[PDB]
This record gives sequence, C-alpha cells and structure tokens, in this order.
Amino acid sequence: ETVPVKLKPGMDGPKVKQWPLTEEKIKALVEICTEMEKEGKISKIGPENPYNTPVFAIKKKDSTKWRKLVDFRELNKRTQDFWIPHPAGLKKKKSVTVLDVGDAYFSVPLDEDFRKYTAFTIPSINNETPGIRYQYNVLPQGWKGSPAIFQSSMTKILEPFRKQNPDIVIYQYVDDLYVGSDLEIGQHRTKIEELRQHLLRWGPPFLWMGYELHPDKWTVQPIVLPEKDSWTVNDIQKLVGKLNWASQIYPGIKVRQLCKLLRGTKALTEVIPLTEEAELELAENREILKEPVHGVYYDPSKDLIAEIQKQGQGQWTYQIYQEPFKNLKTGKYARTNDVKQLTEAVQKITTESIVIWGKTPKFKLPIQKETWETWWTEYWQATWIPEWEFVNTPPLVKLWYQ
Amino acid sequence: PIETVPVKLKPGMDGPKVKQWPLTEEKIKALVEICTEMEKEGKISKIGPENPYNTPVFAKLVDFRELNKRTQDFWEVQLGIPHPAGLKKKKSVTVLDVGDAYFSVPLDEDFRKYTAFTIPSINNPGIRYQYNVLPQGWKGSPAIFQSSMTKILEPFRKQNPDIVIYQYVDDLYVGSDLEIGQHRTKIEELRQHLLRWGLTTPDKKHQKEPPFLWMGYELHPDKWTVQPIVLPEKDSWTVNDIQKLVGKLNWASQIYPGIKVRQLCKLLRGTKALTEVIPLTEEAELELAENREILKEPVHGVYYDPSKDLIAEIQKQGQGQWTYQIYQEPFKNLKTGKYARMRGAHTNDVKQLTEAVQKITTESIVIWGKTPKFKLPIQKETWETWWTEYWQATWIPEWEFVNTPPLVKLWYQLEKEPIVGAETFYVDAGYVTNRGRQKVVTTNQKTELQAIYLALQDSGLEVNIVTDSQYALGIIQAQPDQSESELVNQIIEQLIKKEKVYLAWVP
Ligand SMILES: Cc1ccnc2c1NC(=O)c1cccnc1N2C1CC1
Repeated sequence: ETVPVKLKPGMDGPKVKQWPLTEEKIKALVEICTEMEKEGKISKIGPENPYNTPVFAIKKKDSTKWRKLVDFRELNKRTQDFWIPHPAGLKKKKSVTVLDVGDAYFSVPLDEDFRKYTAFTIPSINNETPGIRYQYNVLPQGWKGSPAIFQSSMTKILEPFRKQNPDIVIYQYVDDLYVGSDLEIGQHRTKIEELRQHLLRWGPPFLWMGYELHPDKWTVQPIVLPEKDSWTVNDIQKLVGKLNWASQIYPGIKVRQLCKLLRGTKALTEVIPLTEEAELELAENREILKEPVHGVYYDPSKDLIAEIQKQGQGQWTYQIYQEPFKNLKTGKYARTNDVKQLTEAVQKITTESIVIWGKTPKFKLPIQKETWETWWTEYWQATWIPEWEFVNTPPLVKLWYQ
Repeated sequence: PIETVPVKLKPGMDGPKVKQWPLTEEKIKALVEICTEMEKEGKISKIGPENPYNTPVFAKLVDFRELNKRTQDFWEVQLGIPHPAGLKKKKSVTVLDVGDAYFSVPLDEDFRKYTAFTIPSINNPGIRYQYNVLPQGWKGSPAIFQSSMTKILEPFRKQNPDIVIYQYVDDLYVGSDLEIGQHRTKIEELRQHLLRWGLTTPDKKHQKEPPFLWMGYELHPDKWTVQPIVLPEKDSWTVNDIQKLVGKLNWASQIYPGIKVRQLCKLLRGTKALTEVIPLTEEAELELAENREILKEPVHGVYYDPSKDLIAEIQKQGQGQWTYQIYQEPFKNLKTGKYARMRGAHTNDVKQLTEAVQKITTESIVIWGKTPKFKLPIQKETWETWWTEYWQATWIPEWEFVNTPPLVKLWYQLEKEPIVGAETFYVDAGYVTNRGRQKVVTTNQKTELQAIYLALQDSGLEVNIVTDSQYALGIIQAQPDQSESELVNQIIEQLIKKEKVYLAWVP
C-alpha cells in the first residue's frame, strides 16, 4: 500500500531530451526493460504522457550484465523534500565497502499518480521506429524519493546487524550502502559477506569491483614549491608568480626579498644565488603552505563544487570547495585515454564527497559536451549521476597545481 | 475496437467557449449535409443544450485554436526522421497512403464534450454536436494516431519480421526482399489488416512508385540521392539568389563531394538589401562553374549493410575546411560531408580535425547506432604530442593514419624551458631586452599582442619572451595556426619562422 509523493509546489514533470545511443546499449536496454515489464515493474505508456527522463546502459564490474541507469537528475530537483543524517565517523573508518542495494526498491509500488513522471524512452537507431516508452510502477533506482520512501523498511532489516555489530558504521545513499569498520581487511570482507546474506536471507553485489575505500588514508594535497639546487631568473619568476597567487589564500606569504633578486632586465637563464633574506623568506613561505589554510568549514546549506584540471601523463588535479579559494579538499588522480580517466576521476571524487559529507558535488569539467556526452557511459559504473558543466581551464591554474 | 487514450485539459482550465461566426445560408446548407453524413458514420453525435462549450466552424473546417491552447501536451510527434544512408537495401518498397487516418480513431469519452461546435439555423436554433473520433486540427490527433497506428502494426510486424515499416504522418513505407510477386502479396495482406480497422489504402495501380521523393531525397529500394538541383544560369544575382544558392549547394554536400561555397558566400559581405545585386567575382564564377559541373553528373548514395564495417575518411579541403565521406566498400559512399566549424577565434588543424571527428562520430551513432573506423591524415605522433599537452580532455576512437596530403602537423612548438644565450625581451606597446635594446611604438588586449609581435620581429631565430598578459599567453600557448585576427596570424607567421621560442608570464 503506497505512500503519496508530490512535485514541489507549482512544478511540472521532466521533459528531458534523450541523448542518442548505440545499437549495443539499445539492445541491452530492450533486453532489460522487456523483463522488467514481464515482472510488472514498468509498463508501456501512451501519447497522453509527455514527460521524459534519459536512460543509459552501463556495465557492471565482474558481471556479465549491463545495468540500466536512468538520469533522474531533473526529476530529483523537482521532487518534494522529505520530512539518516550523516555520520562523520564513517570518514574515519579504516575500510569502507560499497554495496548496491538498488534492487530492494523493486519490491515497493509507486504512488499511481506520480508514475507518469518516471517516463523514459528507449530510442531506436536512426529514428526508424517510434521508440519504446515506459513508466515505473515500483520505486525506481536513482530517484531521491526511493531511499526516503524505503527508509523505514530499511532501518528494520538493519537494526539487528547494527546492534549485533555496532562496530560497523552503515550509511545509505540512494542505490548505495557504505559499510565502514576498522577491522582487519580480512575480518572486514567476512563481516561484509555476512551482511550480504543477512539481507538476502532477510530479503547484493558490491560496487567498485569487490573493493574497499580507505578513507582513513585520504589527505590534502598541500601547495608545493620547487626545491632545487640553483635558481635561474625563470625559476624565480615562476616562483614569485606562484607565491603571489597563493598569497590571496595565505596572506602571510611575502615575496619582497624574492622580487628583489629580480630587479634589472636579466637573461632568463642567468643563475641567481639567493641572499640570506630571500632564502629565509622562502623558508617561511614554504612552512606556511605545509597545511590547509585554517578557518574553512563545510556549510550544509551550500553547494559542494568540484573542478578538475588536466595535468598530463595521465595526471589530474581536483579541488572541492563551496567558496572560491576556500577548499574543503584537494587531491590528485593518476591511471587508457583522457575521457576514461576523467570519468574514473569524477566517480572517485563523488564517492568521497558522499562518504565525507554525504552529498554529491557539482563538477566543472575540462571537456566539450559532445565528447563527454558520447563516451562517459562507456566507463561509468556508479549508480548515481552528479551534476556537471563544461569549462575552459586557464593555463595559469594548471601551472599552480601539482 | 481500438483502445481509448485518456485526454485532459491543462490544469485549472475550462473547455472552450467561443462564438460561432455568422454563416451563409449556402454554407449552413453544406455544413448540415456534411455533419449529417458524419453523424450517420458515428464520427459525431448531436448533443443537448447541456453542453456550454463551443468551437468555430467555417466552410468543413473546425477552428481548434482555442481548445488546443487549453489541451494538455502529448509526447513528441516524429522527434526526428531517418536519414537515407542508414537504411538497409530492399528489393521492393511500397508507399501506402492512409486516408481517414484520424476519423477511424475514437476519442476519449470524457473529452468529447470539449469538441462541441454549432451549426446555426437559417430561421431565427442551430444544431449542436461533439466528436466521437480524432478531429482533424486537434492538438493530440497526430500523436494519438501515430500511437494507435503503431499498435495495429505490431501484430503484422511480429508475423512478418522480414517486412520493414516506417510510419510517416499519413504515409507508410513498406519494404522487403521478397520476390517481386511475393512482395505485392504481402502489401495487399497489409492493406486488409488496415481495412479490418476501417483504414483505407490505395490499390496497387494507384500507388506511387519508386523512387520516392522524401524530405529533399529521392529514394529507391536499392540506392538513394537528393532530388535533382538545377543551377541557375543568370547573369545578374541578387543577395537573395545567392543565399538560396548557397543554401541548396549546402544541402547537396551530404552526397556530392567537392561542392564549395566559400567564394559565393564571400559575396554577401556588406550587402544592404535582399534585392541588392552583387556581381560575380572571377573566383566566384570559377566556383559556380565547378559546382555546376560536379552536379551535372548524378551520384547515388548507397544503403547500409550491417554485416560490414563503417569507414570514415577525412580530408582538409582548405584553411578551416574539411570534407569527409563514410563508406563500407571503397568509394561506395553511404554519405559524404563537410565541416567548417571553428570553435574559438583561434585554433590549429589538430584541434579542428578532432572536432570534425567528433561531429562525424555523433552523427554516426545517430544514423547507424555505432562509430566508424577513421582514416586520418595525421600521424599518431603529431596527434599524441598536442593531446598530451592540451589542457582540455579529449578522445579519438579507432583511427588509422592515411598518407593523403595535406597532412595536418604543428607548424611550431614553444620551448618548455627558457633558452640559453637567446636574448630576453621584456614586453608590456614596447619591449626592453636584456642586451639593452628597446622600442616604444588599439584595444587593451590588442596592444598586448602588438608588443609580442614587435619582439618577434626584431629578434633572431631563438627567443625568450616574458609578458604579464595572461591572455596572449593563453592564446599563443594553445599554438593556434590560424586566426580570425590578423595580428595573430602575423605572430603565427613569426612563430613558424623561429627555431626555438620560449614564452613566459609574470604578474
Ligand atoms: C522514407 C523511408 C523511411 C524509412 N525507411 C524507408 C523509407 N523509404 C524507402 O523507400 C526505403 C528504401 C530503401 C530501404 N528502406 C526504405 N524504407 C523502409 C521502410 C522500408
């Protein structure tokens, strides 16, 4: 018996364009949806329904099968807020394994009146045919309403493990379950596997292969300065420039003595032995950058933004902040091709974002829409889909990182 | 008979209440004969004065503007249309015209009351009716009908996986690979399946026959093309004539390789009226003539054979001009094309070619559901070098180097480190070198590039250049080889001339 869900006051349903798919993905999607229909999970629909959400087919890790990913982003934004908070202990756990508990949803009917909004279409190659249309009858994987609406039923099947094993921290985000602990990596994989049957046996593949995140070992990428034998006019110029930038963050940084070794229009390559004042000013500056600036705090009421930079050689740098210059985190990602790496980046970065603050970030990606639209689904494996926009990375910002 | 589709008016809106315009007794006459034949066939039915809604009727036409404004939205009629190059060849293709499309499809019982209209009396009331079927001119008719059509077909389709059917508004294209007689048999089999649903189709001798002119294309069951374009032979051309010409020239490029419009396009520069006459340039008539020529010889697109690979080949036609063709069997084109898109005021052929690959790729997924293997005039080394050093993420699928000049290359490369014993110019419009030299010779941004240019001019084959302009830095670091700006192009000329150049930025 179903709970009523509604769209935020005055809002209408999603009418999102479906991005063209490959015959491969389409065949998979047909194979899939045909069996979801046979099980009454979805139903075909008519002209009177004008809504639409985009679907994609992604691959599972060590599964022969394909997963159906519905981009419920637009819908999620139009869905009523529901009235689980985030465990800041989870980020301290040693090992966190991630499970896909999405299938649980397929056992809960969805309020008949809301269904029409879950509409999606299965395109056909070259517009040769109409295009198969469906709507969900149960709770769909990916929609923010689903976890909320299943919360109760969830807490119940999880109160026994949660008390028979309260050394385990368990967090649920949409189709995902984050299981934390401090146990030995061996004791973990076992306690994990028991939960699997304790869920199966209480009516689940894990994500990220069969792996553990190790949040306990996530650190900030402090800003670094070149440490070198002799310094040329170029080196110093590069140094001052970098320092000058970082001073808007760490105002204690001084360049006075460095700028001085630079008076005169000297040859770029000319080696400049550093004075005592200079050398000790750099020392201080170096000391300052050793840690993240103080004062930055996570505001739950603000958006979590994440920009990525291409460094080269399979190396990327990213930062997570809410207010420019005020990073909440910074990292690096290294090994394929550009796109694959950028996607593995985005996903890796979303997971942490989820583990640390329990919310996904808004990415700024250094790539053209069309290229991304085209290849992302190829290497994507997450059940969620962050939001994202596309930008033009300044050559100076790349320079100032890594 | 056929399932009814539930319709509703937009939220918080009432049915239409618009007054019937005054009508001619002669016109009242005809409407009543028409609306009586229609009530005998069930399409409509007299209603009582219970119904307060009304739609305008004129001579039979029913104006549904109002009701339409008030009716809900339906799912998109014909999102997109297939492109002939994505079809698989057929021995036979039969087009089935469908008359009374809407009139044989029932309308939601609870909606009919909104389709009410009135036939005025001649003597000082007028008859009142409502529709029981899909009215021509109504918002949802097209969709409810496509959808319905689809349902009727499904069976026939499951029993004839061989036949292929495409629904196009009121047409129906039916192909197969059946022996001549067999095909005609199936067709007539289909025609009855539609009759069992009051749907009427043309008899074999009244059916249109191949090729079929469709959306600017000319279609056979085995080969395609675009409907024959004739190039005018005027001696006086109007801005308008040139626009249309370019327009049409353009459309042809999807199959006719070699079509160029650059010179003709150049003719619209500065024009002040659609009727202004522009005389043709020497290069412009040379271009027209060349096209007129290429056109004279008809060329046929070939259909898709899914058992074979898709090959994509790209060539540089001119500065910023690209041509490509996709085929499965050498020169046996499924489709050709051009790309002139310049993203950003500056670029290099490497970046541009990549964008071409992307457009082609996208297009292919749309037409064939897969990407082609590319044959490109650039070597992996060249590609890799630029990719490896460009700030933006990029990717190019399976591609094979093709030695077909012109090959795309990088005309220059910035040293990654300052140069030893190469003079150092400091620029901010003027410079000051370390060796004493100087010259103090426009928008803010354009004054910057001016300096750099100066320095490049007066320097030797190796140079180190320091600037505070993060802008110019950006520009030049992207190593463009072509630009909208003339200044840049001169700089680029310099750049290509040098042996080693090192550019650096300082606050
Ligand atoms: C206009 C159109 C749109 C989509 N497909 C087709 C057609 N028309 C054809 O004439 C055609 C030609 C060759 C192969 N399929 C074709 N047909 C298929 C239906 C038999």
